[PDB]
Amino acid sequence: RQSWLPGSQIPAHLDTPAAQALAGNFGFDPLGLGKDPVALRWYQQAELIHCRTAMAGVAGILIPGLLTKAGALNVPEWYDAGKVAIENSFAPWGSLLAVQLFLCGFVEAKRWQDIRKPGSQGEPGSFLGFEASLKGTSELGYPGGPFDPLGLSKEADKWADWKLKEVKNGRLAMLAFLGFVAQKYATGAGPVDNLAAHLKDPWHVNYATNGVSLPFL
Amino acid sequence: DVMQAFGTPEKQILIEPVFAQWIQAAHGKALYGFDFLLSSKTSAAFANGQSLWLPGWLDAINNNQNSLFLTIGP
Amino acid sequence: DIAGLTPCSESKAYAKLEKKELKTLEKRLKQYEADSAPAVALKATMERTKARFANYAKAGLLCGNDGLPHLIADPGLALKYGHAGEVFIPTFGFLYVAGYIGYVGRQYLIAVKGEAKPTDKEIIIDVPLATKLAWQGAGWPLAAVQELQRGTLLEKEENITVSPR
Amino acid sequence: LDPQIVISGSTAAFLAIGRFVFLGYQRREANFDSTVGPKTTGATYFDDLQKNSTIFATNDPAGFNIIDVAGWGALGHAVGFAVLAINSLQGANLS
Amino acid sequence: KAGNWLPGSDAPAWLPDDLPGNYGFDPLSLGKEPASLKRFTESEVIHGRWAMLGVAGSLAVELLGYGNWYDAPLWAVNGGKATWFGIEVPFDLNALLAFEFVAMAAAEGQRGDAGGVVYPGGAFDPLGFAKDSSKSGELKLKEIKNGRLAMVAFLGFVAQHAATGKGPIAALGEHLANPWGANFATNGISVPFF
Amino acid sequence: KAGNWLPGSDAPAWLPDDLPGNYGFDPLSLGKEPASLKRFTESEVIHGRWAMLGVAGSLAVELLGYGNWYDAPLWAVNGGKATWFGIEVPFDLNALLAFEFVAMAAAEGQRGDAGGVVYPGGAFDPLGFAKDSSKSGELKLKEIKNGRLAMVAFLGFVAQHAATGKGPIAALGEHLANPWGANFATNGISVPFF
Ligand code: CHL
Ligand code: CLA
Ligand code: CLA
Ligand SMILES: CC(/C=C/C=C(C)/C=C/[C@@]12O[C@]1(C)C[C@@H](O)CC2(C)C)=C\C=C\C=C(C)\C=C\C=C(C)\C=C\[C@@]12O[C@]1(C)C[C@@H](O)CC2(C)C
Ligand SMILES: CC(/C=C/C=C(C)/C=C/[C@@]12O[C@]1(C)C[C@@H](O)CC2(C)C)=C\C=C\C=C(C)\C=C\C=C(C)\C=C\[C@@]12O[C@]1(C)C[C@@H](O)CC2(C)C
Ligand SMILES: CC(/C=C/C=C(C)/C=C/[C@@]12O[C@]1(C)C[C@@H](O)CC2(C)C)=C\C=C\C=C(C)\C=C\C=C(C)\C=C\[C@@]12O[C@]1(C)C[C@@H](O)CC2(C)C
Ligand SMILES: CC1=C(/C=C/C(C)=C/C=C/C(C)=C/C=C/C=C(C)/C=C/C=C(C)/C=C/C2=C(C)CCCC2(C)C)C(C)(C)CCC1
Ligand SMILES: CCCCCCCCCCCCO[C@H]1O[C@H](CO)[C@@H](O[C@H]2O[C@H](CO)[C@@H](O)[C@H](O)[C@H]2O)[C@H](O)[C@H]1O
Repeated sequence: RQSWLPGSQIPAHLDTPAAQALAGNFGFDPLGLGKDPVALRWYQQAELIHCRTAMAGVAGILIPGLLTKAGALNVPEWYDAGKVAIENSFAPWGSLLAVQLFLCGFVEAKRWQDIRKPGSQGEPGSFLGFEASLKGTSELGYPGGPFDPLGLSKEADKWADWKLKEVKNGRLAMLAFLGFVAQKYATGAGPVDNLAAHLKDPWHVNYATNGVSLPFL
Repeated sequence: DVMQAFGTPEKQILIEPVFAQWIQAAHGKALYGFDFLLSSKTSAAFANGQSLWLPGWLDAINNNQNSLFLTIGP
Repeated sequence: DIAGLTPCSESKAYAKLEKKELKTLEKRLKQYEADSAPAVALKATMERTKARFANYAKAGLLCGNDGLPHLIADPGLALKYGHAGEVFIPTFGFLYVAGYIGYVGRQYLIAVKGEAKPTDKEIIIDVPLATKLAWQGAGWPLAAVQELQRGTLLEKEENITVSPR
Repeated sequence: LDPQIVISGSTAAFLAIGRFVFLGYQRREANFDSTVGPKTTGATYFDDLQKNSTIFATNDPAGFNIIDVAGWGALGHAVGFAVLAINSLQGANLS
Repeated sequence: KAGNWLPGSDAPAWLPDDLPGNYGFDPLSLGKEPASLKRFTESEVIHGRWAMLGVAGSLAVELLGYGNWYDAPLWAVNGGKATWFGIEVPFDLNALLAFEFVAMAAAEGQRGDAGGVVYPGGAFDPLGFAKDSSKSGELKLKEIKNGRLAMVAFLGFVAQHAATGKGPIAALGEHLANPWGANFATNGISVPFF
Repeated sequence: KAGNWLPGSDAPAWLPDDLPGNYGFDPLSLGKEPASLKRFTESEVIHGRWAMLGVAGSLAVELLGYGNWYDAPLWAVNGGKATWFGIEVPFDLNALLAFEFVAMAAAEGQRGDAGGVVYPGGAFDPLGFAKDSSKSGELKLKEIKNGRLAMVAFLGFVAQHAATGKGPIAALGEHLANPWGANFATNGISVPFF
């Protein structure tokens, strides 16, 4: 029974067989946000969407950042790319965002109705014959079907392992983005530039000496 | 009161009556610069009444020596 | 500017107010020595006075004809012109703390109702339980909403005593 | 505007619609006052002052008695003078 | 049932299945009372029929080059004379109100006494499209769907003009000129923070 | 079964053997439900037939020297007169849209009410090639394979034009001239680096 803190008392609601079926369950819930079984089902979906969104976004800040330093690309800092892109753009940011909310809202709305009634989007005739493939799988938050082109979710032996990798990289990615935001205000430089500075002189270039994080010292 | 006693009148909490000052703008009081309804010379409300009673009403409301919609503050 | 106000940094009366307060402090200073205890205290006050007037001007507040800062309460006007820190942001700052205190107290009150003698758990506080509930209250807005949707936040009308009518 | 045409014209329209359009509807709503009942049941002078002592019978086929003529004629006169008064405000100097 | 407004949802019980144009859309449960639903059923058809005439009329005026729907009554203000298809009309505003009030009172009063009739037929269906009374289901569905579409369109006419000030045809031409730079997200009115 | 898209793999159960063009290719199981498969079977043939006409028209225009498929409709936006085989056509953009919309709506409307007929025959088969049942089986396979090839080919025209900004026949000649110098890798867009 792996736990975030050995010797601590795991919350009872996280030890139930339903709770232990969740990937990445290390008994971490000190504030008791998941005590209600109905709430935990909703928060699990929130983590998956935050996990997957964070991984896509971090990959879009980090991989372009390294290649930019390597000289294979020329991409501005993630906190400047918004301004640079909108200049040589076919639309203003107001129009671009409004479309984004229609498309994301429509797609998100279908996902929302599946949380309320799992498998309800396979209603015959609701879509133009495509509703059959929108039923999802038996596990909420793992749609599969058209979202799994290579069919990696059809191997029962590897299923639990895959879900653990996703949540682990997802949680790490979520913290990475929080680090990008905190390191922009703290240091006023890019993520890869901050890493370069730390590696040069680790013992003098860190948050303990940035003059922000520890105001008392 | 404590701020005044300690000699720091700039530390007190003075909240501008924006909601009431916004009503006075709708009636034609141009002091607050909202340029709203009767305070704006391009609104339909300003134009339609401009031949019946607004010239007299606007003249009185913007006279600060009478009690017609006194200026208000914190 | 807004409602006829002007930025304090550009206000003539605001600048004159700072001189009056510093002049009052300086007048008392010249009756002491250079580095005596009273003189050091007065100099410290003058430094805080100068800092205070710089901070309010730097914050971009609005001053009236009185030359004193005025606050903007309408959310639309605050977010429109960057006055969110006067009333709007502190509004949600207070509610989080106020809900924190109220939610923690309600959790403790429910906890002891199950005990044999609830009354003795109110005059004599169960400190180990109170500290446990004190930390878990940081997530009260999430817990509070979930209770509302599950229908366990409110008592039933039939379980509440009322007077004859 | 010619007052004779406007006032007479409006009155004719309001009498025409009242007699031919809303007479049926008006009578049905008048019976909704019958469901509640009579105001008083007494035999004193002050109780008699609350009863339909005089019933205004009419020879008109539809029952368009004088009280109805006064009601619909008044609306026509009221509308007629509103039209005339508003139209008078055109071409008014210093008014 | 003509469909499902929210796929995967459950249709409200109080909405009868055979009601034309029933997609199960009633988030606020306004039709829960049977008596209220009966009135609402008639009002939707009447609102839609007027909207269909209004949208057809509003587009027709500007397509033929006679102005937009908003400018049409300005002659009665400035002092000009009415025109229809370019043919001068001999009436003035005060006269027009007389014919309309009397004419509409007669028609609407006659309809009102019918006690909720919404598909009269007879003299109102001279060609006998709905004389069958069995195949009318599709025609009733087609009428309501075009009626709902017209009601949404007319709200677009009013909302769009209040924001940009141009006629519906002029607005369409401006969208096609620069679809990404000319839309509701570019008014400066619809979305204050854009 | 026509064949196998991935040798050494199993055929999906839901795909009938006698369905023309059946290679057992349904990785996403989009046709698992019989209702969905029926609609998609018709749509593939309809897409194929349109693509085959589209590809032929795109190649014919450039082979005969009248331009490329991309810049044919530029005269409308630029301002000019339509042409067909070099002979002027009097219609303008507004006239073309109205007639196309009416004609296509009438023709497509008739097909819509059929219920999903993919191989009508009769009036559409004047020469009666597919009258015989045995012969029709192989002709249907030939139609879909050429149709599938045309669908891919048209996707090639659009994708190649975006990368190179040239017509299909122009690109083919360019590739032949310098096969190792002109290709998708060398256009500077298909491969991110280099
Ligand atoms: C994840 C969302 C997101 C974030 C974090 C940012 C962040 C940023 N953008 Mg970018 N943008 C984002 C989405 C988008 N941007 C743009 C378009 C632009 C432009 C045109 C510009 C920026 C600029 C900037 C940067 C400078 C400050 C600024 O303009 O802030 C304003 C914007 C934000 C702070 C976005 C915050 C969104 C947030 C994630 C909402 C979350 C709400 C949820 C309900 C969650 C609530 C819970 C809490 C705990 C998070 C800043 C780093 C500017 C720049 O580069 O300056 C040099 C700039 O000019 N962005 C688009 C296209 C419409 C976006 C679409 O999603
Ligand atoms: C307590 C009540 C109250 C009152 C009296 C006002 C009053 C005002 N607000 Mg505020 N507002 C309030 C609460 C209130 N607000 C709340 C609770 C919110 C949400 C947190 C907002 C959000 C808000 C925004 C986003 C905006 C305003 C604005 C305004 C001004 C004009 C529009 C308006 O709201 O008209 C009277 C108010 C009401 C009928 C109550 C509801 C008001 C809604 C929420 C906002 C309406 C905005 C409007 C559509 C903007 C159009 C453009 C404008 C320039 C004409 C006016 C000074 C606008 C402004 O800055 O104008 C200069 C503006 O853009 N308000
Ligand atoms: C009947 C549908 C309809 C259509 C086809 C249009 C079309 C148009 N509108 Mg209008 N509009 C509509 C309804 C519609 N509008 C409604 C109901 C409102 C009130 C909320 C508005 C408010 C409005 C404003 C404020 C503005 C426009 C503008 C425009 C133009 C640019 C696009 C845009 O920003 O749209 C805005 C679109 C919306 C706010 C959402 C409309 C959603 C519709 C009703 C969905 C209908 C069902 C389905 C999804 C689509 C069917 C399409 C139809 C052709 C059959 C364009 C000509 C802009 C313009 O003039 O630019 C030059 C502009 O400034 N519209
Ligand atoms: C979604 C997300 C990030 C998304 C980022 C995106 C889309 C970025 C996009 C772009 O960058 C690109 C690619 C390119 C740029 O040019 C433009 C932008 C647009 C900027 C982060 C979430 C980040 C989410 C974070 C950090 C959440 C952390 C939560 C924690 C720690 C919770 C802890 C606990 O709640 C538990 C679990 C249990 C309780 O009992 C106890 C407590 C302690 C309360
Ligand atoms: C938008 C509208 C109604 C919309 C209603 C909605 C969305 C209701 C939604 C819901 O309730 C449901 C269903 C179910 C609930 O559980 C939830 C909510 C959400 C509450 C009606 C428009 C109704 C619109 C109508 C009737 C318009 C009529 C227009 C006419 C006659 C115009 C005539 C002229 O335009 C000409 C031709 C020429 C010009 O020159 C002169 C004039 C006079 C302007
Ligand atoms: C590529 C394409 C579709 C490809 C679909 C694919 C790969 C689907 C694959 C799969 O789904 C399967 C099978 C099974 C699933 O388990 C897996 C996936 C992977 C999901 C369609 C093209 C379809 C292409 C079509 C219909 C093209 C039509 C073109 C026309 C009419 C052109 C006309 C003109 O060109 C002229 C003649 C002259 C010009 O001047 C003017 C214009 C107007 C441009
Ligand atoms: C017999 C007969 C007939 C005829 C009839 C007639 C001809 C009638 C008439 C009637 C009339 C002719 C009536 C009238 C009435 C009136 C009235 C009743 C009035 C009233 C008024 C008022 C009340 C007013 C008021 C006012 C004033 C004083 C001032 C200003 C304001 C106002 C306007 C408000 C017929 C052929 C049809 C049929 C057969 C039989
Ligand atoms: C610019 C556009 C402006 C439009 C303005 C419209 C004004 C409408 C005023 C209506 C005045 C009342 O008139 C209307 O009352 C009743 C409907 O409510 C109808 O009368 C009927 O109504 C009842 C309720 O539906 C029915 O049960 C009864 O059979 C009957 O009493 C009248 O026959 C009709 O004339």
